[PDB]
Amino acid sequence: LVHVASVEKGRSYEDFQKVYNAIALKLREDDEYDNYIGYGPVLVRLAWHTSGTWDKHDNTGGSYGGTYRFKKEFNDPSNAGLQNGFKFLEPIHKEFPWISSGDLFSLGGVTAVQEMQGPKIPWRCGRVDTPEDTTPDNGRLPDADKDADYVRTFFQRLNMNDREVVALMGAHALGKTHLKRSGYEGPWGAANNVFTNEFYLNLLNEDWKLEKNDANNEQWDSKSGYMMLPTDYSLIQDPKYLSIVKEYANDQDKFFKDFSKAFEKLLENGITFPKDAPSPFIFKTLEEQGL
Ligand code: HEM
Repeated sequence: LVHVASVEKGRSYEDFQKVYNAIALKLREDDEYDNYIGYGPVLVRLAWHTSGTWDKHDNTGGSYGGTYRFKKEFNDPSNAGLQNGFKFLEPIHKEFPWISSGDLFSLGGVTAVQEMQGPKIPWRCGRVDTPEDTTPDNGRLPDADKDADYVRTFFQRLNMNDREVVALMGAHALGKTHLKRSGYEGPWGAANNVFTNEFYLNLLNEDWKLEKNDANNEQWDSKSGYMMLPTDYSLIQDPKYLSIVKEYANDQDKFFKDFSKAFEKLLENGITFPKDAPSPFIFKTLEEQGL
């Protein structure tokens, strides 16, 4: 099935910058969430999980249809906690009812990365809501207790290569694991609502110990109070991933550029953009606008 991007009728860059801005202003205002981490990280994760159900083999799932709004997908155990991002976006959608669900979930992620001082992420509009029966089944998002071979094979289904995977995983600088949500507990670093390459630095430089958490799952822990999932740790066990981790630990701009590309790509898998579609938008941050 082909999903052709269809611009919300009559809308242009300024309309979507207004949505961006409303997201960004609420991100600033609603700062208490998650022990003052704020909603940035969970909005990034929402964008990823709504996009990461995609299957390149048959174009099922993906960001286009905004299917997270249906109960099968919002109740996926893999999505536990993302309801907080959805609830955040609800008043945004009420103010701007013309935006599609897929466009809003993906734009939330872009807006969060940028407002957290991450790279600019070009973003294209035109996702169109699809019906409840187009919601992908549970089980397409990745397990965390696995090794590098798992990770590499997993991401082939999203058409991501080693560099794209390692770049995307850098988003694990953000937020934290929550025991009741995933069976893992703890942040990955200190700067968890500012977008930086800290994930890579911590992987290489902390002294990690393989421990069991209070849900009886193994995770890697440091004396600084940070953690890594087994799938995170796999990025330094595998020599191909390790090289790339070292690259990003040593070049913040390179990480930014590669993350931006990979994240846009993730958010756009499955969508066909007509030849005469608008160019991707690059939204100004609130800071850049003086707001
Ligand atoms: C092998 C792939 C991955 C696995 C197994 C994985 C697993 C996890 C787990 C278990 C959590 C903790 C959920 C919780 O307890 O709240 C988490 C959080 C998160 N992940 Fe992933 N993840 C992967 C890839 C990614 C990618 C590709 C991105 C986005 C580019 C991403 C962004 C996030 C963010 C931002 C959080 C923090 C959420 C919060 O603080 O609420 N993850 N991930």
